[PDB]
Amino acid sequence: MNKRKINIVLYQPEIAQNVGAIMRTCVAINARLHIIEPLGFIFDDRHLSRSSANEYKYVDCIRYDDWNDFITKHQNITLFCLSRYGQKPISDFDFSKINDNVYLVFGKESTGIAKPILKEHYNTTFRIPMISETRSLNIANTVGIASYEVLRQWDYLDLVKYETQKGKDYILSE
Amino acid sequence: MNKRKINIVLYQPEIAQNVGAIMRTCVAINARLHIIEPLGFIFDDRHLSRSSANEYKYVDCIRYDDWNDFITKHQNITLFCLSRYGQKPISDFDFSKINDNVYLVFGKESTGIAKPILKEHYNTTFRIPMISETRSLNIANTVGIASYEVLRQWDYLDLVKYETQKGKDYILSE
Repeated sequence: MNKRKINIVLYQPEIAQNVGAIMRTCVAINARLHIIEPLGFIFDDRHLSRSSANEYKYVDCIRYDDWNDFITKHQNITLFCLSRYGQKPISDFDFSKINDNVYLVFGKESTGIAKPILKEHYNTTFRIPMISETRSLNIANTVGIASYEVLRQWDYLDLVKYETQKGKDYILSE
Repeated sequence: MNKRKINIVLYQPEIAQNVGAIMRTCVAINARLHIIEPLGFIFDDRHLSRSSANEYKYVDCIRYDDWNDFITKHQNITLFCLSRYGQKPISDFDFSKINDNVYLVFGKESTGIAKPILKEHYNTTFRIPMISETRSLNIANTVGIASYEVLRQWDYLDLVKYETQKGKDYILSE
């Protein structure tokens, strides 16, 4: 059986707009979203509707009281953690070896993931290459870049990869 | 010499927030940003500051009166165009063959790129795989996913791919 599934873990996100955009990405690729309290914003439809393009309503989402709660429920799992100080790009890990849940962990836009977690998981920390250390990407865009690298190595699972003949002879004619 | 450069082309973007986020991505990877009028918003520091995290100030950006203006200045270049109806994923084109400007073209969040452009460039149209056609990603997130696929095939050019020994023995100790 296929047991391959993208799991996105957000460690104490601050910004409603970022969580909303991530929800929209998670719906698009059928990922599971794990959110670890506390949050910097009010978690409801009012604050997540616009940034999620209404995908708040359909996202597969689990909330946890704190890190300990999440770890308690996920014993002996590998976490791939995004850091400024991550050893190498995510494209350098071999995900074709894995037929299981993969967990991509993203921290607060301000200061990333707690140092004790990175230390614990230093061997599976990844970075997104940029021109320098004064540079940054929006956290929502990083969830997309990291997710689609794992998805490429899985041949995009059951996502729709190719245009039908309906599409092509529509554009190359009508 | 290296002539490899990411060029992002935005065809009549509607939303200031999207252009701002793209500017931030362009600065992070040293891409050139080509913007084609008309725009759905006021193009100034006031509307682009927050969404760009102030990267508006440093982005390498060129503006064009319309499509004809852009094409006039870019005769016989290949355009890789994002479409819902794109033939295959961007990871299926071989960019390792190219030592030149690559042009990734993105249309308005509402209705994508003008049909006559897609028809003209149907052979180099790409899609971002998703679970179905009712699904969508934010345009800014698509610029990141597409850019970093080309960058992976170029071994990330001169972006910073690896942590120094300063970083590692900082975390694995201090």
